[PDB]
Amino acid sequence: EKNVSIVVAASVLSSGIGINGQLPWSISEDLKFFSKITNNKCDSNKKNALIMGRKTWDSIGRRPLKNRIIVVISSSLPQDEADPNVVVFRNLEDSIENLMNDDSIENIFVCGGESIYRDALKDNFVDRIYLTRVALEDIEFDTYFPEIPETFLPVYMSQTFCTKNISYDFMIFEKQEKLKSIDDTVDLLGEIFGIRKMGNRHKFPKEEIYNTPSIRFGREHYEFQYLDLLSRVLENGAYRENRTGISTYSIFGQMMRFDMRESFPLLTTKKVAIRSIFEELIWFIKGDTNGNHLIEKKVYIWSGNGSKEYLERIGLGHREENDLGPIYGFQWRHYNGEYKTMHDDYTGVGVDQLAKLIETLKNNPKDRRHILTAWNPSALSQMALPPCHVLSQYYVTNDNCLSCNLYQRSCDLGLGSPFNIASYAILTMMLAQVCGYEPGELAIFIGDAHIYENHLTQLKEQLSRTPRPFPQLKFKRKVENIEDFKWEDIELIGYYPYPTIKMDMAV
Amino acid sequence: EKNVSIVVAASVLSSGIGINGQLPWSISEDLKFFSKITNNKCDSNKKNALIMGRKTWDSIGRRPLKNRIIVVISSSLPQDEADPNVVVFRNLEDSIENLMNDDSIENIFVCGGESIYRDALKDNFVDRIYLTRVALEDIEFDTYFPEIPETFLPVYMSQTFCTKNISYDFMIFEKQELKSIDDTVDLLGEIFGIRKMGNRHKFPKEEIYNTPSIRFGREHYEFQYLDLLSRVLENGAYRENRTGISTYSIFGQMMRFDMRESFPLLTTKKVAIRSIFEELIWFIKGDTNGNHLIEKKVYIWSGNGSKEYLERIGLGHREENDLGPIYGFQWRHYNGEYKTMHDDYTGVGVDQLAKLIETLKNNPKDRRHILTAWNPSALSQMALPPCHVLSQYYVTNDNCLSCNLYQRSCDLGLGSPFNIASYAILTMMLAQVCGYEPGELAIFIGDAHIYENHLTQLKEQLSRTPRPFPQLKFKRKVENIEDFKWEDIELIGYYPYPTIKMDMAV
Ligand SMILES: NC(=O)C1=CN([C@@H]2O[C@H](COP(=O)(O)OP(=O)(O)OC[C@H]3O[C@@H](n4cnc5c(N)ncnc54)[C@H](OP(=O)(O)O)[C@@H]3O)[C@@H](O)[C@H]2O)C=CC1
Ligand SMILES: NC(=O)C1=CN([C@@H]2O[C@H](COP(=O)(O)OP(=O)(O)OC[C@H]3O[C@@H](n4cnc5c(N)ncnc54)[C@H](OP(=O)(O)O)[C@@H]3O)[C@@H](O)[C@H]2O)C=CC1
Ligand SMILES: Nc1nc2[nH]cc(Cc3ccc(C(=O)Nc4cc(C(=O)O)ccc4CC(=O)O)cc3)c2c(=O)[nH]1
Ligand SMILES: Nc1nc2[nH]cc(Cc3ccc(C(=O)Nc4cc(C(=O)O)ccc4CC(=O)O)cc3)c2c(=O)[nH]1
Ligand SMILES: CN(Cc1cnc2nc(N)nc(N)c2n1)c1ccc(C(=O)N[C@@H](CCC(=O)O)C(=O)O)cc1
Ligand SMILES: CN(Cc1cnc2nc(N)nc(N)c2n1)c1ccc(C(=O)N[C@@H](CCC(=O)O)C(=O)O)cc1
Ligand SMILES: O=c1[nH]c(=O)n([C@H]2C[C@H](O)[C@@H](COP(=O)(O)O)O2)cc1F
Ligand SMILES: O=c1[nH]c(=O)n([C@H]2C[C@H](O)[C@@H](COP(=O)(O)O)O2)cc1F
Repeated sequence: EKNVSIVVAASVLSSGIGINGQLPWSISEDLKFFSKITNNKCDSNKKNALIMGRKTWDSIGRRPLKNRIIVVISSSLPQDEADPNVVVFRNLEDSIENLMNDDSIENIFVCGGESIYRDALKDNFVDRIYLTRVALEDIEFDTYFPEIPETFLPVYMSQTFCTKNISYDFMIFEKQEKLKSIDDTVDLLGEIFGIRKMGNRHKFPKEEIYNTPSIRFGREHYEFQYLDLLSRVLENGAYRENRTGISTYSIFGQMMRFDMRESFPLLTTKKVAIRSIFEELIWFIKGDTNGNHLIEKKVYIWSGNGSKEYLERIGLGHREENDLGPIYGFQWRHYNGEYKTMHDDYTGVGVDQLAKLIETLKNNPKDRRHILTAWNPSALSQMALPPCHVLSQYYVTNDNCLSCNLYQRSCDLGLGSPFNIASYAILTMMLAQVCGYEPGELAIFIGDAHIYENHLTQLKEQLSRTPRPFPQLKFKRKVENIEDFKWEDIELIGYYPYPTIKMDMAV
Repeated sequence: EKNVSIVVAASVLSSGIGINGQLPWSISEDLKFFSKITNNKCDSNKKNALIMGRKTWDSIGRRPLKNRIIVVISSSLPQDEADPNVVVFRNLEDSIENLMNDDSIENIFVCGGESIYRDALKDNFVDRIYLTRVALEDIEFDTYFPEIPETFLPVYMSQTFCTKNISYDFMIFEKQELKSIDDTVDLLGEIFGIRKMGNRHKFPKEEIYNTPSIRFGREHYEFQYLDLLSRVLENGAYRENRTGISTYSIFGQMMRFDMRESFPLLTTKKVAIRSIFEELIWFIKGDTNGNHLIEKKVYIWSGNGSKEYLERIGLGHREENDLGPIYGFQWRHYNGEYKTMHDDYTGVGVDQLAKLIETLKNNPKDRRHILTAWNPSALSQMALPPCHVLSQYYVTNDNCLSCNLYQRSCDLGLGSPFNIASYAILTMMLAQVCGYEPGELAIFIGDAHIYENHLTQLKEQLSRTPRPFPQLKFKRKVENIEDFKWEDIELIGYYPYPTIKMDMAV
């Protein structure tokens, strides 16, 4: 008995693997993965066997692979014994003569197109699947990878990588069949001390609220940094009241990291309105607090906090309909500026923090003070809503990459959080291009991480969806000033999300 | 064959376990731990055997323990067969008749004082040690727990618990004698070099990992700081800064601390707790006069407040130690027109700390309890921009006050141990004035760095296995938060390692 694994690279939705006798793409890093995963062995005096079909054998030029024995399944190829690195069998069952015989073969790999993939799964020969999901779906396929049967469970999902603006990840599927004393001692201490033991205040989420719970040790995909935060809130969130009529389940002190070098952290478990995120971000940068400029561009996310009824409730009945007051983008461009109304001209007033940030980022990159704040206690009472994303710090690595850290005092995990993840990712990328750097990492530190109680059935639905590789975000042109970005200048490549989920905002 | 474990509660330094035929302390949670750890079994038709010496058998009243069979080692006690829950053997060697025979016993526990402990380790009978370190050392002991032999390695260290202002933790010692996922991740790390984010956050090597045998049981929250040191030494990029001393820096790190059952004061190094407090009360009082700290023998702000340093950053018009509007001037007089350190600022600016205290008790579930120090209109007037920039506070449902701090730049050698204790005390002060209890402390860090002249020092600190945190209690209740004094603070059970000298980069 030995191991039999499948190596395959299929598209993310339709699981396409080929077209016209060749691959639908050209990803060199994926081929290197095929090389290292099929050459990985222990016994130096043994080799691995790679089973493939005839049409696949033709697609690789009918030439052997170094240090590996290729097994071709064909009904016509002559069983020539001249080449010891290439052997031909008449059927897939007989080809698996390496389990009970031929001790020179250590591991077995299946990689031979739809015919061999489907027959290897139907006849129950495969123990493990190495899947490379490619984010390409509006192209033509003629051979597909069969749907993974229910007997397999995912145990690993890598981060999203990029090659020629093509997103792809790497997954491992295992076939289900059926320290030791440290966990017991911790459980006993949790019975003695109830809430006195901090571990009992941060309980690990139950399987029923854990997204794809079979992936236990391989939660590398950074969308899990958000999905696992939802699970931790559903498990430990305290039922609390707030200024709105809608209570939340809240915990305090959480973080989540995202990579921006090889992907863009736009959630795939739900179709996120990327256009509204951008139009809000450019709305901040331009220094604008007029809420009508977003409604004029069909962006209604700031309508609730800018109605005549809401403004009179918080004591701002003297303002216009959508006069949100000095908020994000007024502390960015005119910090400590005497705010009047949304119609006045504030050019030159206040401290232009964003400009000083951009100028400092290229003139002194290793400076430890690249900070953009929005918490002005002298102007909180004039704001329609105090800042949620309060403070952000920026950092230039040695390889000329721009990372970003954000502190968020209050995080609506249902609506605001997916917006804040993408918004500050775009902002860092904008700052990276204007300063001549590359995107780095994104860390978001959260204070009051909460779920509104009317989002429970929606967020539980979102947790039932296994994530997909992140898309790519590229800029079409180089701008001279950061205020010059437009929505047409943004290209979103390879975004194949799950259907959108409607959730109401608590005003 | 079955398992043989030792259960013991010894003091933190001298490993004392008894005095005059009784325990040196009275910790009820420790007895429950002994109860649950000796009753833990699988087979319902089997019992666990507790081996003890005669003097220990007398100390527990010579009465049996429920659901367990007690084995007494004595040379005089009669081998009475009347009680089946109490059996007597003449020596510890003969007593181990439960391993290869007598299948009714599942697990074996040794817990019988110094005489049995020392012979159980000398004759090499013990597979595991359950140690309860108690932070009591200036009392009298007469029986000690023998030094743990080198064949045992720690595999678990719990958080610090508190009982009657007594700190104690729980450790597990073991005697040294997925599958395909780790390989696939390594291969991806060879294909993509620094393109894979995992390679930018490499796990620290064993040579720089504090107590590396504790792999799955790093519960003690001092590891939240020691492991941050390890991550910097592994991935820190050599970078220059405004000082002449370069650092190894990483970006985006955090560490949590408990304040309910302990106080996060580092034990791997004797931290100057008095200087931390006098600086914190100096902030609360709204003071920027750097002489008031030197008058109280606190020299931490001397480097950033000298005539030479102030002229260099363009503040030569200030007095010697006039640090300018810094911490405690943005707390009490935010956006206030700063003049000098001698002027009267009563009533000017926005008093954030006062508004914070009033909001914490009048509206605890409010999500806006924020105390900021980053004022871009006054950065040029400051002798040093704020490192601990923003802090947020949170009132739990059980009336506990937690704290979140964002720190833009963190000197892990000097500033970090100060910032951990400083914001812990501040949260406790806010908790008493508002009528709550201390909760949790989370510190989010931007530029977490180590100065290159701290390398041999911090590597020395990583060689020390941590000890349970001390306790911090206030002797009296104050009416206003500014009224705290150093005499009002009682530090209980602080037994740290010797201090480590490190120079500050000006
Ligand atoms: N993305 C990826 O990971 C991979 C993609 N591909 C792509 O898939 C395409 C090729 O795959 P595909 O079209 O399905 O053809 P196959 O690679 O599956 O090969 C099929 C051939 O194998 C022989 N064969 C298959 N089944 C049997 C059987 N039950 N008994 C005897 N002989 C059998 C036959 O050869 P004969 O004519 O001699 O009878 C048959 O024509 C290409 O585009 C290729 O690039 C291929 C491998 C991997
Ligand atoms: N903190 C903790 O976890 C614990 C603390 N303790 C404390 O320790 C103290 C008691 O320990 P200690 O003073 O060392 O006494 P012991 O509990 O170790 O008991 C010793 C007695 O056991 C018998 N005995 C010991 N060794 C042998 C041997 N090799 N052969 C035959 N008989 C033997 C002898 O009794 P005999 O005279 O009959 O021959 C001896 O006097 C108490 O204060 C107790 O409270 C005890 C247990 C746990
Ligand atoms: N309580 C509270 N008050 C707040 N005031 C201001 C904000 C910011 C904000 C306000 C509204 C939204 C919003 O509707 N988003 C949205 C989310 C999803 C989804 O992600 O499922 C899908 C579609 C949309 C709308 C669209 O279609 O564009 C997002 C962000 C805010 C908040 O989030 N919560
Ligand atoms: N670069 C830089 N600039 C900064 N400006 C202001 C600070 C705050 C600060 C300034 C100085 C210290 C300091 O000397 N601490 C200290 C540490 C140990 C030890 O823990 O081994 C032992 C003794 C002491 C002194 C004592 O004896 O009290 C601590 C904190 C700061 C900084 O830390 N770094
Ligand atoms: C059967 N086949 C089609 C093909 C293409 N991409 C895939 N990608 C994946 N993830 N899995 C597969 N089974 C797979 N198969 C192959 C097999 C080997 C090579 C190949 O050229 N292998 C060289 C790769 C050289 C390299 O660039 O380092 C090797 O050393 O094995 C190409 C296509
Ligand atoms: C031998 N001995 C001394 C003693 C005291 N503290 C210790 N503490 C530790 N960590 N380990 C020991 N071996 C230990 N031994 C004992 C043993 C049992 C009880 C005892 O009363 N046990 C009850 C405890 C009841 C409880 O409070 O729940 C039980 O159910 O086991 C007291 C002292
Ligand atoms: O960017 C935002 N992110 C966010 O999470 N919220 C949510 C958090 C919370 O539900 C509400 C803020 O109300 P409060 O100040 O009371 O926490 O808005 C709002 C934003 F504008
Ligand atoms: O409370 C403090 N914590 C801290 O870590 N520093 C260190 C961080 C850094 O080593 C230096 C500030 O230099 P910079 O302004 O370049 O960050 O002070 C200073 C404090 F006052």
